[PDB]
Amino acid sequence: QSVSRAAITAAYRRPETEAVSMLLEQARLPQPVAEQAHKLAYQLADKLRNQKNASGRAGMVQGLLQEFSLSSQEGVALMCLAEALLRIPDKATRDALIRDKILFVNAATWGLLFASLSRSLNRIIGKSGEPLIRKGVDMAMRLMGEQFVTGETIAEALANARKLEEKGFRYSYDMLGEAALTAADAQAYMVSYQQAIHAIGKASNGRGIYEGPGISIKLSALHPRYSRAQYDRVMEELYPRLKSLTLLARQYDIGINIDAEESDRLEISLDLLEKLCFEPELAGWNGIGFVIQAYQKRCPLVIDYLIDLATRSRRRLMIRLVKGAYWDSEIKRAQMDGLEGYPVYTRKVYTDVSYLACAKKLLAVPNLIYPQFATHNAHTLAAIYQLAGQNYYPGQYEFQCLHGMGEPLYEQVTGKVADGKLNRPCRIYAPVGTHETLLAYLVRRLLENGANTSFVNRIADTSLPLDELVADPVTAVEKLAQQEGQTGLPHPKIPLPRD
Ligand SMILES: Cc1cc2nc3c(=O)[nH]c(=O)nc-3n(C[C@H](O)[C@H](O)[C@H](O)COP(=O)(O)OP(=O)(O)OC[C@H]3O[C@@H](n4cnc5c(N)ncnc54)[C@H](O)[C@@H]3O)c2cc1C
Repeated sequence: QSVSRAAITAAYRRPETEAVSMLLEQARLPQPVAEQAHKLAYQLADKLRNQKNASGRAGMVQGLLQEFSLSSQEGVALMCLAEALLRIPDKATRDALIRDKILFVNAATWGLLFASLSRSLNRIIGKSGEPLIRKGVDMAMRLMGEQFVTGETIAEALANARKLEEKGFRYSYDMLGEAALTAADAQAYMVSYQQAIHAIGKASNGRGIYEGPGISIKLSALHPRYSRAQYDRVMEELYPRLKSLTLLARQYDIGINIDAEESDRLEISLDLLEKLCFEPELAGWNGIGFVIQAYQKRCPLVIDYLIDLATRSRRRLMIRLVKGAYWDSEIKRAQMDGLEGYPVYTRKVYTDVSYLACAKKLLAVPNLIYPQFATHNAHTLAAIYQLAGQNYYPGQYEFQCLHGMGEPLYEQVTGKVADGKLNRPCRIYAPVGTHETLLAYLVRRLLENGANTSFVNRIADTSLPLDELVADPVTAVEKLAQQEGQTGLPHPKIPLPRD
């Protein structure tokens, strides 16, 4: 192994105290930068929460819960009466009714401002059995999944691109589908990716890899049973498909991004990337993209490897820095394999520290890397905005977000400074497909949106103060260290697998 590759292997399951301790000073924002990041993060998060005046309205609500000393159920019933009184057309009639004589239809709506289904479920299940549950799972998947899908076909998705592209957004299209089980499956995914590249490239129409749309692909879609595939067959069979797609993307001058999947496939994806970057037909072209996951202990070591690879292959790599989408499965997998540790962090704040440390490493080498900072977290965004320094230029970096999740944050970000935006570009990850391809992606979105550790979940909790929401992760880690006795202890509820 090379020096940078050997270091990656050594860090695979590095103990968490050691890994967090090493990243802390690399992630620490200088005090004036930290202060600017805090103010911007607070600002962004405030406008998020309080679009349509969510907090101010809630404030006026609780204020009247005090003056009259009433309960929540008491307040709602009062509003229903108040609403019915305001529907009396003439004020003299309304006042005379209040003075002399002294319904809940919209009580549910007012309640938003302030059991027997188990019987129906037990009854329905026993009668209809597994085929019923199977349809309900399919129906729920489609209904919850619609918000995350941009179109059923690439033509439909592309036809919708102008609205946000004219506001300064960019796109990366993903033909949904992954973990091909059979040779036919992987062949179908290959054809779907090829069709998409032709369509995206014609829409791009020469706009290039920065301003114009690109495509995102999953290696597991291009090789049957990728999860256990051996190096020899991957190089013989997957790599020609990856090369073919990348050459076609180059002909249209669109970016082609290799998504990151489960941690035990990191090594083989680096081998594929290494071979790809030295193809003569890709010489002098900078459209190859690659995702790295900051929740992995190997991430900073992968960056050192990628920096060396960009130098040796004489290109600028497009690198999407993410936290990671597979955390729940990674924990379970490691616990089942009984190894020495985890390949991912076990406290969410450590992943945040890793992301900031990695972001600094990426921003330091603008000749070698175009960083693409994927996040829906207002603090993460504000930190990167300050860490990138004075004198932004469009080709320095971009943000990225998922369709159906990013819009309210990035509406403050992409666009003109005169319109109150930050004037930084954001590329929207745009899934494309029908219900038959949606399941795995939707499940990962449910885990992301439903976790009480997720920014998108915490910002919707109006009982959590803004300052806690955008708290600096390095300071959070030091506070834990002072309380617990050392830096970087694992999550108390996630012991090592051999325990
Ligand atoms: C445009 C885009 C493309 C992406 N592409 C990929 C990809 O190819 N591969 C991939 O794996 N991910 C990818 N992601 C990331 C993933 O889908 C989530 O969107 C992302 O991790 C959420 O981070 P956030 O900063 O928006 O949220 P935050 O809420 O600040 O962070 C949430 C993340 O913290 C991590 N986490 C949660 N709990 C713990 C814990 N107890 N210990 C340690 N870490 C924890 C998880 O990574 C979780 O997603 C992409 C994201 C975007 C926006």
